[PDB]
Amino acid sequence: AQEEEAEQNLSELSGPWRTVYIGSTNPEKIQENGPFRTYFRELVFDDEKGTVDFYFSVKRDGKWKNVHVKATKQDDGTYVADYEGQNVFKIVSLSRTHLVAHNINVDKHGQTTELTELFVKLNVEDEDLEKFWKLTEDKGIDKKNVVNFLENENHPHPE
Amino acid sequence: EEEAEQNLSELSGPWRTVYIGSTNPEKIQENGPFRTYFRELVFDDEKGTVDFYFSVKRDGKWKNVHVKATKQDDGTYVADYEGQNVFKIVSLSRTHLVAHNINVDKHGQTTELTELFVKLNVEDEDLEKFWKLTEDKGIDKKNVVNFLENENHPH
Ligand SMILES: C=C[C@H](C)CCCC(C)(C)O
Ligand SMILES: C=C[C@@H](O)CCCCC
Repeated sequence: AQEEEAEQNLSELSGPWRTVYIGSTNPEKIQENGPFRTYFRELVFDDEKGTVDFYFSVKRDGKWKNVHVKATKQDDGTYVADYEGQNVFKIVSLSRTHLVAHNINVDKHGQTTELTELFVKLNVEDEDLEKFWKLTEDKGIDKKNVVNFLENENHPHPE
Repeated sequence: EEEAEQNLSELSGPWRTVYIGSTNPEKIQENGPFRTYFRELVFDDEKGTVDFYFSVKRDGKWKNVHVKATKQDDGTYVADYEGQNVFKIVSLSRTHLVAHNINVDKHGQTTELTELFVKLNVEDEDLEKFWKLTEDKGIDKKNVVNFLENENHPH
């Protein structure tokens, strides 16, 4: 018998995530205009379908692009996805606030690049949201006069 | 199992805007002066100040702004930005900030705003795990990009 099945419940970790660091065996991939110079926005984990949806932004040819990638889990425990080639992604460390991952990418020219990354989650607690809504109500502010800055197209550019 | 000692200055660092509400919608609409995307906050217990770093779009473009608020005896803070402001912290912890701001502009018009901000926390052990994995893969330190500081200092 090899290893045994892993009880996986990551649905909980879905939400807004941000890129902290990304390292690469090939600097070109993460330098300005590189395909893996990715600013994460959101991650959605589905435990039933065994997938992870990645939502991030990348600058290409002087233009900003919003990308959506779907990764599928394997018996291996790793995830596979198509993006600037084929990718095999492993979650090395994971908690309610951080994710440390390792990714192997093989581009259309058979070139292999290994990347490491650290992402952090932007956690918004129910207790704090309640405090905000009560205060907002106390000041007579209408719900329609509240702006969501976490999920909004019009935002600053990191570069 | 250990946690850093609690210090007001320990709250300093990258912060992000979640929600901002206004009694006057125009102040937070596109090109409004209070449609502020936070970058960093620096708290100074000694001086009784809070330095705000944020970005706001004006005339079609993003501007990086810095504002220094000074604490009063009653615990509230005062700051100069698009008129006079009196800022009150309603709730504050290692991960969140809920505040109420009263603004009176150059025309004597009063606007009250509410906001919810969250801190981006990067733990020591998580950074160590990242660097260990990075060295395990033979990746040179110069081949690592800090995305967080890029977002904290946009253009
Ligand atoms: C360490 C992660 C790299 C930087 C991004 C890979 C994202 C994916 C899943 C689309 O291949
Ligand atoms: C006066 C300083 C500003 O950063 C206050 C922003 C208040 C948002 C509710």
